[PDB]
Amino acid sequence: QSGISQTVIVGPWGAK
Amino acid sequence: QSGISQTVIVGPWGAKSA
Amino acid sequence: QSGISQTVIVGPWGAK
Amino acid sequence: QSGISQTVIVGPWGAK
Amino acid sequence: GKAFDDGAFTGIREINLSYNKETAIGDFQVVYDLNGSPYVGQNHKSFITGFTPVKISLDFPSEYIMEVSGYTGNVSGYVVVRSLTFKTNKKTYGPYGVTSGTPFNLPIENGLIVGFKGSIGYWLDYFSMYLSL
Amino acid sequence: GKAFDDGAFTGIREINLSYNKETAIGDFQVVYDLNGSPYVGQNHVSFITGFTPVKISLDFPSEYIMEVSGYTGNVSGYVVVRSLTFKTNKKTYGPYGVTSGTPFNLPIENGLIVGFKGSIGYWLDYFSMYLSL
Amino acid sequence: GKAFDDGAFTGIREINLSYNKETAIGDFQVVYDLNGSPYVGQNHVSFITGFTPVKISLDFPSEYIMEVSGYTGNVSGYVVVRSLTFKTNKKTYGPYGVTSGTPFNLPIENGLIVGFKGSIGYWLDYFSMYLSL
Amino acid sequence: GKAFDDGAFTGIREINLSYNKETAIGDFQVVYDLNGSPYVGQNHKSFITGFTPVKISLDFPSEYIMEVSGYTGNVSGYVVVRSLTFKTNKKTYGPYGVTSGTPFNLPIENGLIVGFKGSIGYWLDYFSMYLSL
Ligand SMILES: CO[C@H]1O[C@H](CO)[C@@H](O)[C@H](O)[C@H]1O
Ligand SMILES: CO[C@H]1O[C@H](CO)[C@@H](O)[C@H](O)[C@H]1O
Ligand SMILES: CO[C@H]1O[C@H](CO)[C@@H](O)[C@H](O)[C@H]1O
Ligand SMILES: CO[C@H]1O[C@H](CO)[C@H](O)[C@H](O)[C@H]1O
Repeated sequence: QSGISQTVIVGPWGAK
Repeated sequence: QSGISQTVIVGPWGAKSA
Repeated sequence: QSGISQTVIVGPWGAK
Repeated sequence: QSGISQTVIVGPWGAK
Repeated sequence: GKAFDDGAFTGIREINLSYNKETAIGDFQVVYDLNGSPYVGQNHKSFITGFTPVKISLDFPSEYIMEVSGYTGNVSGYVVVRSLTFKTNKKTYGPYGVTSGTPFNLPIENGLIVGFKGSIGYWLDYFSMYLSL
Repeated sequence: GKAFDDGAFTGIREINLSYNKETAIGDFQVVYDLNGSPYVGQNHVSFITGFTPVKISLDFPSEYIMEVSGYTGNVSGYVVVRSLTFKTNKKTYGPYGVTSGTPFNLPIENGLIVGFKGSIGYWLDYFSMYLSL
Repeated sequence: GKAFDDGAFTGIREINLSYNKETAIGDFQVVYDLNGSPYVGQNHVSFITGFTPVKISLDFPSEYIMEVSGYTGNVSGYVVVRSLTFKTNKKTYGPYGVTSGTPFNLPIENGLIVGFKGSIGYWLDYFSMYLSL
Repeated sequence: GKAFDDGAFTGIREINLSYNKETAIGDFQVVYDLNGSPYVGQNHKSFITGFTPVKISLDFPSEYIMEVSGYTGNVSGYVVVRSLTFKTNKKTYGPYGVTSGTPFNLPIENGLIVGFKGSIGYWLDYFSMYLSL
């Protein structure tokens, strides 16, 4: 779809 | 390496293992 | 995204 | 495991 | 407890667990998606009985888990998982169990939970989750 | 031909295919590893018969495919996969079929083949491979 | 606060943060590894001063973070990250800050933290982590 | 020749190579994307001159490589990469060099090329590609 590589991202922790 | 596929694993939560 | 996991796929080789 | 991230690598094509 | 490791699959369709409001989580079983088809994971059961069964049926694949949270704490001298909550892009399931002890939460910004592993004796001792894109 | 898509798994344990030295590859079936246990993939059969069966049993998990190569070319008016060769870290299986036409090869420096998809009519029209770490 | 997103890299070599024993985490900067070469990430600074700086120099690549934990809580009417602790396969760094509020923790069984994103005003408002094999 | 390894990045923005209509590919240099910012890779130059330069400027991130193909063959006793062709979702760049020898091609159904490594003496001896989601 996009030419940008993706990565798993976890979070966020802190203010919503 | 080995012939076994791997994936990210997060945890564990609960009793300590490491 | 959807709820289905993704994997790199190379190919196909053979007929177009 | 080392602290270096890994990625799939295909090849090489050309001289052995 | 007895360790288990379901491994990684391509998605999650249904989660079956049991709890006791005075102790912790007991049984744990998952119906995974395996390349478009349902795959029934082994039922990991507590060494004892008396738990309340709960079935979480997700509307796969449009519905998926975005955050897992819960509480860990001491029960009978053991550190175990006392409560679990599953939040999807459509609804919140839980909390199931005792919301007492030390909280934990795993929000996922990008990615999917595709597997579980852990250990169960009288209760769920601990658990981990496989993550993938 | 009739398309197929096995999906992604944990690894490869065995490959069962058939071929005709004067035409091309016919049947194709894979026994995958699914989190430590064998998973028998669907047998993708040619519309016709007369092929020579081949069983490639790998010493999973110590043995794994490091390179897949072969040839594509016409059989009557159709472009198909005429030959295949599988090279592991322990042995070379093949070539199977007509070793003439347009060559192709996929060497893997890091990663594993964890699935197959493609199409089969009288012969293997084309195929793709799932790759993972 | 002012949002930031370092993106994903090859690994982590050094972490530079600052904190105050009476409030929360302040500045945050990471020196990543980019394909074997140190890559200095932008220094994400607090709007105010008075923090105690800390430098966590890892023995890259043999040493890496296995768990990140901390606390989030209210400070002057703002929910922020009040404490952070980094545990590697060699040592435990921290806790830095005040361990009051709601705890959170991210243990990693397989994989690596390869990037950070979040927001910083007077203090670290929130943060997320990039994970990869 | 002199080996090189650019490593892995977020994507590809521009490829600069040179070739000679009678021999093979010479110089090779890539401008990668690193978390949204251009990152200029080292120029990997041939030991000799006389090549014709080519600049492939991609419309990142909407345009990306979908297939890389080429030819390997003997040049003055050395097996090298004689030709390269890059096909994106928008157009075809090449072939550049000499389309003679043994062909090779890597079509990608899902995923992205995020880096290159190889070796260059008088000509490009060989090369490999990093793939990722
Ligand atoms: C001879 O025709 C048959 O075999 C070819 C090659 O496998 C297929 O492409 C085609 O769909 C099928 O009908
Ligand atoms: C005191 O106010 C400042 O600090 C807080 C906490 O860091 C931020 O949330 C806020 O946007 C910023 O303006
Ligand atoms: C003519 O010799 C030079 O060029 C060839 C082909 O590029 C390299 O393989 C070799 O190492 C280098 O010394
Ligand atoms: C009551 O003991 C049993 O349950 C606890 C808590 O689940 C532990 O798992 C322990 O190893 C098991 O023998």
